[PDB]
Amino acid sequence: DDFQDNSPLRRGKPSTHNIFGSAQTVNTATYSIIKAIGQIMEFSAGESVQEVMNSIMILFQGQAMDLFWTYNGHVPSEEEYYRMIDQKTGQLFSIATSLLLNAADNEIPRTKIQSCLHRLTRLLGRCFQICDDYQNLVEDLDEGKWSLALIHMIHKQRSHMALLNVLSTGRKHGGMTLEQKQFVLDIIEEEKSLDYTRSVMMDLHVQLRAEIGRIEILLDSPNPAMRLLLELLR
Amino acid sequence: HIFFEKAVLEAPYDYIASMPSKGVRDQFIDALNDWLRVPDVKVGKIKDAVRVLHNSSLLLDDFQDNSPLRRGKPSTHNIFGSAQTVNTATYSIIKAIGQIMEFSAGESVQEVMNSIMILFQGQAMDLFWTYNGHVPSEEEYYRMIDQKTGQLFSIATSLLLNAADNEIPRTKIQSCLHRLTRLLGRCFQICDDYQNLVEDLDEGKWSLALIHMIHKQRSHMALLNVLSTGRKHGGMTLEQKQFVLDIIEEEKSLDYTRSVMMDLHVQLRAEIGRIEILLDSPNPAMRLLLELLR
Amino acid sequence: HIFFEKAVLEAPYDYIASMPSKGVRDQFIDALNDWLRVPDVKVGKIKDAVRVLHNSSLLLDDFQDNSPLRRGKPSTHNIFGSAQTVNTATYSIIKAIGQIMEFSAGESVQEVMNSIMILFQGQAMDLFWTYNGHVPSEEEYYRMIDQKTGQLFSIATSLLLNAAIPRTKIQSCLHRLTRLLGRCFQICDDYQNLVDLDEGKWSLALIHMIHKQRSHMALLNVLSTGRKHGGMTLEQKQFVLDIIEEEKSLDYTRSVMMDLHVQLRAEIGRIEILLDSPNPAMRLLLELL
Repeated sequence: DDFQDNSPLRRGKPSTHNIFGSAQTVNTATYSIIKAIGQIMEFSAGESVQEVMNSIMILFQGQAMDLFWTYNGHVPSEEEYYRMIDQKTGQLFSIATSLLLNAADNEIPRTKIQSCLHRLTRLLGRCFQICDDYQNLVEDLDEGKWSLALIHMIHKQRSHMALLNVLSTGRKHGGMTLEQKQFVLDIIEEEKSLDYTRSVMMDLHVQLRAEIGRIEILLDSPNPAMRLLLELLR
Repeated sequence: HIFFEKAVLEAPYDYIASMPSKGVRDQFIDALNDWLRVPDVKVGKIKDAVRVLHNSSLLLDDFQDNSPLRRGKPSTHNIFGSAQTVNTATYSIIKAIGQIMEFSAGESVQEVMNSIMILFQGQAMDLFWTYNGHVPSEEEYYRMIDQKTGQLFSIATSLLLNAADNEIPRTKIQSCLHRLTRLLGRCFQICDDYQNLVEDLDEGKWSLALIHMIHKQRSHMALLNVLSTGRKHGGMTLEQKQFVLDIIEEEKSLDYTRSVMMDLHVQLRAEIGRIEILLDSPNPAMRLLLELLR
Repeated sequence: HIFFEKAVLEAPYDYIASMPSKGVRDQFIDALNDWLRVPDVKVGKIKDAVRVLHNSSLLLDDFQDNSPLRRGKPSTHNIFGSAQTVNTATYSIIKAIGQIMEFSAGESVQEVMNSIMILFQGQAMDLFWTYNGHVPSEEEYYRMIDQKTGQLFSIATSLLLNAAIPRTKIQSCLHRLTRLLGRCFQICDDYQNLVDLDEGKWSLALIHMIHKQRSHMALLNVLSTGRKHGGMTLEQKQFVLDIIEEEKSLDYTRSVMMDLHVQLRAEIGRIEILLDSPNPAMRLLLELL
C-alpha cells in the first residue's frame, strides 16, 4: 500500500519503497502472503478450508476499486463506498473469526451463532475506518482519496461545483497546493460536514451495544475485555 | 489621434478577418433567398453581421483549446499575446449586437438576444467535460452540438425571415424551416469527424467514435484507462496514440459513423421535397449545395 | 437536466460575488436621488445592472496578471481553470446589456451602447503599454483613467436622469463632478496601495519618477541593460532605491489631491444653488479618506 499510494514519512520511519528500491519491496511482499497461506492450511483442513482462501481473493478486489477511482477520477456514491470499505478492512477481522469457531469447544451448538458473529465483525470493521477519518481531517490525503465528508458535500447541490473543479486541478498537477487545501478545509467547516460523520458514529455504537446484549443472552457471560475496547473513544 | 486608438484595439481581429476561410454560411444564405426573395439591400449586411460572430468565436476557441497552429500561419494567440486577444474578441461582439439592432426593431428582437446567450452555454459544457473527465452520454452529445454550431444558422434564418415581401404568411412556414436549419448544422459537425479520423486531437476532445465505443463491453476498460494518462501529462505520446487508432480499425468504428451520416441525408432531402411541393418552384441551389459537405 | 447545464455558466460569477466587495459605487448612486428623486423600484434595478459589469470586468483583469492569491482566498484563475473564467466573463456582460434593453429604457439605446464600447478602448491601451514597456506620460495617463474608471459612473448617472422637476439645464453641470470623482479615486486607491519589479502596475507616484527632469536621462537607462539580460545587479538594487527617495516624489502626489477638492466643494455648491435643496450626502462621501 505505501507503494501504490506513494507516501512520505510514516510514524518515524521512511516508506519501505525508498530504502530497498521499488522493485525489491514488491517481490518480498508477494512472497510473504504465500508463506502465510501454508501455515493456515497446516493447522486444519477438515471443515473445508476452501472458504479461508475464497475469502482472501476478495481483499484484492477491494483495493482494485480504490485504485481505479483515484486514477480515473470517477466520483463515488455513498452506498458504493460502504462496499469498498467492507471488502478491504472488515474481511481481515472476518478471517480471524471464521478460524476460531472451526475449533473451539467441540460441544457448543454454534449453529445459531454463526450469523450473529459475522454481524458483529462487520459493524466493528466498518466503524474503525469512519472513526479513523476524524483524525485525518483535523489533510495530506486530498491527493485523490475519498473520505466520508467529501462524499456528503458533492451530493449536496450547494458548493458541489466548486470542490469538484478544485480536486480536478490536483490529479492534473500532481498535488493540490499549500493554499487551496486551506480553501477546501474552510469549506468543510462551514456547511458542518465534519458534523455529519459525527452524527453517524454515535449511531453505530448503539448498534454494537445492542448486538452484544443479544449475544449476552445466548449462553454467554460478561466480557469486560470487549467492553473495554469501545470505552477508548470518549 | 483617434486613427491610432481605433487601430490598436482592432488590430488582432484584422489578422483573421482576411484569412481565406472558404466558409459555407454565405452559400447557405443565398440559397434560402431563392424562397424568401428579400431585397438585395438587406442580403449584404446580414452576411456582414453573421461573419463578425463567427470570426469572434474563432479567436476565443484558439485560446481556450490550446493549440500551437491552425493551418500554415501561426495562431492569433502566439502573435499578439494572450491578454489582448481576449479583449479584442469581447469588444467585437458588442458591435454585432448593435449592427443587428440597427434595422430590426419592430418584430421584437428579444428573440435575437435569446439566441446568442446559448452559444456560450454550449461551450461551457464542452470545457467542463474536457476538464473534469466526465464521459458523455449519447443524447448529451447531440444536445451540445446543437447549442454550439447549429444555433448560428438559427440567427441567419430568423433575420432572413423578417422580410415578408407581400407574401409568406409563415403560419405553416415557421416550424418547417427550422428543422431544415437544425439538421444541416448537426451534419456539418459529424462530417468533419470522419475526415478528421483519416489523431492529433486526442488532447482532450470527445468525438462520436469514442462515445460509441466506450459503450461496447469489449475494450471498454482499456480505452477509458489510456485516456486518463493524457490529461495528466498534457498530450499522450507518439506511441500510445497508435493503440487507440488500431482499436478503431478492429472494432469497426469507422463504419458506424458512416451509417449515421446517410440517415440524416435522406431525412433532409425529404424535408426539401416537402418544401418543393408547398407552392414553390425548383431550387437548384440547395439540391447542388449538399455535395459541398463531403 | 437543464439546471445542471445552467449552473456551470454561473459558477465563476457566483464565486467572485462572495468576496468582500468594497462597496462605494452603491452609495454614490444613493446620494444623487436627493436632486433627481427617481422611484425606488428603479434605484434597486439600476444598481444591480452596474454591479455585474464591474465584477465581470475584474474577472478578466485579475487573470490578465497571473496571480495565485489576490486577497485571502485563491484566485478564480486557479480554481475553475482559465478557459472557464474567460467564457463566463464574456457571457455576463452580454446579460447586463439585455436588462438595459427593456422597460429600463426605450429610446436611448445608442446612448448606453456607446458608453460600453468606450470602456474597452481605455483597457486595450493599458494592455498595449504594458506589453511593450513603453512607460506613459502624465498627459495621457489622465486620458486612460477617465476612459477606464470614470466610464462606469457615467453610465450610472445617464440612466438616473432618464427616469425623473428640473430640465436639461443641469446635466452639463453633473458630468463634471463625475469625472473628477472618478479620477480622484484611482489616485487615492493607488495611494493606499503604496503607503523593484514592474510588470505593469502604474500609479501617479510612479510615472512621476521617470519624468522628474532632475536625473531623467540617467534613470531611463538603469531600467534597460536589464530585463532581457537579468533582473538587476547588486548596487543597482540600492541605486533605484535611493534615487526615488531623494526628491520624495511621494509628496508631489499629495499636492495634486489637494487641488480637486477645492474644485470639488465648489462643484456641489453650483448645483446646491441651482436647485433650492441642501445635500447632506455629498458632504459625507469625503469621510472615505
